[PDB]
Amino acid sequence: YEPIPEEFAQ
Amino acid sequence: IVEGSDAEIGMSPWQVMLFRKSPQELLCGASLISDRWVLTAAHCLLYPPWDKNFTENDLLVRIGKHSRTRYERNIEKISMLEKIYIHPRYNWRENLDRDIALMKLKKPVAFSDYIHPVCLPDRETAASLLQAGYKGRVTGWGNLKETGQPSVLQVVNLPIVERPVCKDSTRIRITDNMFCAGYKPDEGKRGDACEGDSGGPFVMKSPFNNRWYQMGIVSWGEGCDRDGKYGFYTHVFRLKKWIQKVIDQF
Amino acid sequence: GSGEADCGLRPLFEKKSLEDKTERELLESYIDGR
Ligand SMILES: Cn1c(CNC(=O)c2cccn2C(=O)[C@@H](CC2CCCCC2)NCC(=O)O)ccc1C(=N)N
Repeated sequence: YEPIPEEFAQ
Repeated sequence: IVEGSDAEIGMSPWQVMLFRKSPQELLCGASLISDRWVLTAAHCLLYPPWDKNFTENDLLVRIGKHSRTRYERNIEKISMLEKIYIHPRYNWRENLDRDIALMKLKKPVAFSDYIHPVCLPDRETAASLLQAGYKGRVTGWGNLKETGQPSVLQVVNLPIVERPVCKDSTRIRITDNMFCAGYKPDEGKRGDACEGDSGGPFVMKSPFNNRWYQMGIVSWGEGCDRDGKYGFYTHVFRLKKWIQKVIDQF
Repeated sequence: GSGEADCGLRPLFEKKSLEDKTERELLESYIDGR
């Protein structure tokens, strides 16, 4: 899988 | 999905992907029923036998996708869970009875050409469509064979099967809160859901008003697309009252 | 109704009166055939 933006890791 | 095919763009605007934060991986399928709620299978969140027991902060919800692994920038929408609700009488111990769960999204999701909710059935619709022989549609990014997987969302159209035939095909104690689908050995056509498709939607289009209704939830099977075996789905309507209850209260 | 007013109508299909590649297999089965 292609990494997802960290702004959605909370 | 086994023996299915590549879904077309916007074909299943309600299809949701349950995504695990760490490691980042496909967890399950799910469906959008409004802007704040997505419906899925309980075993996706809780399943002691396999030490499965996720919580709100462990997951991410991805809506509007087509591709399985790419971050479809500007198209897909990633959302956080605020609350998970597992049916109180979900039986993971014996036969996965009442395999259903509701997830409350932290922030409402804005609809688009690739993001749109599916209708939940009413007593009449369910009564007219949920009949043996009537075909339904299943979608998911799960495995393509029992034991490489899809690059793009997959879909199959399967017929609902007579309750008696479902029972005589397994030793698992079937209940009223579940139905089965798939072709019979001589019917020539085949296909089934499979690992990775769990929590996904089983839908039908109403010939009366042309809307799509989710009648079932991808739940369990024995192997994938085996002759003589069928996929089992959670009977959405039978649990519709638990669903409504949850939403107005919370 | 028992599903908010706009549910079940896809933007790229029902709303533009376009059908998908296999939806007809479904309807063909909602009465007498299989
Ligand atoms: C829906 N499906 C799945 C996903 N379900 C699941 O993964 C489900 C959750 C936990 C076990 N499960 C299973 O389906 C198990 C059967 C399960 C029934 C209830 C008691 C415990 C066993 N089958 C696995 C196998 O035979 O290989 C795999 C294959 C299908 C299908 N035939 N369409």
